[PDB]
Order: sequence, then structure tokens, then C-alpha cells
Amino acid sequence: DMRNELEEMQRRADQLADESLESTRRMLQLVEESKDAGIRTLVMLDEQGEQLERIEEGMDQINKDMKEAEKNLTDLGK
Amino acid sequence: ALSEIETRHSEIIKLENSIRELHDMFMDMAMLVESQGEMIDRIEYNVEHAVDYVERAVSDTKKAVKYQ
Repeated sequence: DMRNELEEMQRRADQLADESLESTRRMLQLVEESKDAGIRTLVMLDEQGEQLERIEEGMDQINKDMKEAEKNLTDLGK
Repeated sequence: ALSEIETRHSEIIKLENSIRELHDMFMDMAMLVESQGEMIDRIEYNVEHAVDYVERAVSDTKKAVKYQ
């Protein structure tokens, strides 16, 4: 009558982490810095676009003025 | 077992490398954008001077030829 039976106990392997808290924090800090740099680039790019738009009008005005002056001088000369 | 451990250990360094490359690119971007902005400011100053001189010269020559 040496017929034995058993029961079982369970253990849980550690969840997936303990490497997600050293590279993670550095990743977040770098992401924040990149976000700030992107915001600054946004602002600078908008300012540059405004300045180019401003330049356009003066360019067109000088072109028109020179063309009209040349035509007038030619007309009077002949 | 060790498969997931190695997978987790191998899926973190690549993010760091990509992020650092992005950082360097963005920094270079900022410097060159500042330089381009300064250049464009000089451009605008030169254009303004040129147009003002055009107006002055055309007015002067027109009045001079009108009066003869």
C-alpha cells in the first residue's frame, strides 16, 4: 500500500520589466528635448516664411518701377 | 524564458541609437536655420535699399527731363 499522491504549488515568473526603467527615462528625456527643438524650429520657420513673403512685394515693386522707367526713357528718347 | 528576455534586451538599444541620430540632425537643423535667417535679413535690407534708390533716381531723372 505504498501508493503515494501529490499536490502542486505554482510560482509566477517576474513580469516583463526591470529593464524598462533605465533606458526608458533617458528615452523620455531625449524625446522631450527633441520636442522642444521641433517647437523652436517651427517658430523660426514661420518667421522666415513671413520675411520671404515681405521680400516678395518689394521685389515686384522694383521690377515694375524699373520697367516703367526704361519704357518712358525709350519713348522720350526717340 | 530567455527568448523574451533577449527580445526585451534587444528592442531598447535601437531606440536609443535612432533617438540620438534624430537629436544630432535636429541640432544641425537649428544651427543652419539660424544662419539662413541672418542671410535672409541681409537680403531684405539690400532689397529695401535698392528699391528706395530706384524710386529716388526715377523721380529725379523724370523731373529733370520734364524741366529740361
